[PDB]
Amino acid sequence: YTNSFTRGVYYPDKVFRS
Amino acid sequence: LFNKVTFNGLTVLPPLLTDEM
Amino acid sequence: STEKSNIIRGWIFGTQSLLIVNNATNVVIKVCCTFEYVSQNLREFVFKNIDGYFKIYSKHTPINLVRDLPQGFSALEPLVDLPIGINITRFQTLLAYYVGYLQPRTFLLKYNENGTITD
Amino acid sequence: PFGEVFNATRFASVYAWNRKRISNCVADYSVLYNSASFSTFKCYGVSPTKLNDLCFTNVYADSFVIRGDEVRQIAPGQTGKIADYNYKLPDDFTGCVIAWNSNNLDSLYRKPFERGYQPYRVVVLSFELLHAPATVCGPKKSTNLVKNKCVNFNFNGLTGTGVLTESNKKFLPFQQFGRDIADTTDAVRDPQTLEILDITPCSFGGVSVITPGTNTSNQVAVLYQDVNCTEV
Amino acid sequence: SSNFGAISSVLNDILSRLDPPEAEVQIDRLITGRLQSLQTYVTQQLIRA
Ligand SMILES: *[C@@H]1O[C@H](CO)[C@@H](O)[C@H](O)[C@H]1NC(C)=O
Ligand SMILES: *[C@@H]1O[C@H](CO)[C@@H](O)[C@H](O)[C@H]1NC(C)=O
Ligand SMILES: *[C@@H]1O[C@H](CO)[C@@H](O)[C@H](O)[C@H]1NC(C)=O
Ligand SMILES: *[C@@H]1O[C@H](CO)[C@@H](O)[C@H](O)[C@H]1NC(C)=O
Repeated sequence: YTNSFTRGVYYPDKVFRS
Repeated sequence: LFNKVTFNGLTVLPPLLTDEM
Repeated sequence: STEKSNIIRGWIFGTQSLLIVNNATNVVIKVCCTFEYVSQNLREFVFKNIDGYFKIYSKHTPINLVRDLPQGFSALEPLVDLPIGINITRFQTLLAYYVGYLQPRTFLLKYNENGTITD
Repeated sequence: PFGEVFNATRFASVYAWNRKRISNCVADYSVLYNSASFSTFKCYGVSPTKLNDLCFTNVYADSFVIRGDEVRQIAPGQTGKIADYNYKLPDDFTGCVIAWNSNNLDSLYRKPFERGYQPYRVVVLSFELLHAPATVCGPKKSTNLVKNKCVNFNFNGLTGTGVLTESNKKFLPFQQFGRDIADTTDAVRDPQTLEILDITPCSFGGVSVITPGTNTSNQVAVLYQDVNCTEV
Repeated sequence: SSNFGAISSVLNDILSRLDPPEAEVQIDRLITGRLQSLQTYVTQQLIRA
């Protein structure tokens, strides 16, 4: 078993926020 | 002292007495 | 999958079967035919089906150590969305690979000036 | 090719309703609305006139044959045996249900979107309102882009009035719209040139009148708040 | 950005979709909610001031 840690975030939606 | 302190229809109106005054 | 050789080139999806094959050059995707999809270190892939749309997210990151997932933050850019509308309860991989199930969560996302999700 | 769906020689069963997806084509809903053949043209979340100008990401057509009485059951948030199992409409599906008399030609039945006695063919249209490049667009004519001036802009079915300026935003390719804290869209990508344009609201300011007492004089001075003299 | 019960929180959308008779209903919901939001804001400022 390998810990997920912080890996795996993806952009939720097309709209751009800065 | 001054260093330490930090659209739609909303608008901010300038104070009558400027900081210099 | 943390492989430089990238032997893995297949992804089988089934309860209609969704076959995604990297093959050569453009990736070719078969949902057979109810529909046909036009041809399009560590590799990170997120697979989810929402409303009959299959959104894939892919990021490639060089790894100092193959054994352990790199400590740090990675943002996965969406690659392709397919309106296949096929129910998938099982999946298989065609030639280490780590599989993690996705659970709904509330996330606070930090966006930089560039707009990347820094954290 | 709406004609194919509407004039389809063979119609699907009510319970076994079929869904055909219409995409990548300009769609004119006026023709359908004009045709009197359709006994009912009720639109639940949209108005027929607006249909011509609105641009939808995807259009889904459901074809089934039901008795005249059964037509009412289809309606969203209505309890009918046909609606109970055969075909279910989710509330606020933002689509138009179109039914036409088909008894002459006709003369098997048994979760939302999950699959007197004369039978009438019924086709249900569902409109996708998600924010994505919209494959289906109504008949419209594009006009040349204008920048650095207040302009009323309709982009891919999005209407707003604001100044348009070139945007230095590093828009990601998948991204189509940039939004501020408010729902209003700060930045838009051109449907024809794929350029990122910033939107700035047209200058608005309070008008104040400086008046000496009316008795003393009637002359007045006018102040425009936070408005440059050049603008006005 | 709150719907307050309306189909959408973007006024232009409602105007660009529903016909005048129906739109009124949706708009009224938004007006009521937005109006209430201002009063709350104003009241707090008075007390705070
Ligand atoms: C954005 O990316 C550029 C490189 O294109 C980099 O120089 C800059 O520091 C980045 N800014 C942020 C806020 O990430
Ligand atoms: C079906 O055929 C009729 C023939 O009179 C035609 O008028 C109509 O346009 C066709 N249906 C559609 C949706 O175009
Ligand atoms: C049509 O759109 C493409 C980009 O999608 C653009 O390159 C082309 O110039 C457009 N044609 C016209 C006539 O505007
Ligand atoms: C108004 O615009 C002029 C440029 O023509 C500029 O010099 C001036 O500072 C502006 N006034 C402001 C920003 O109050």
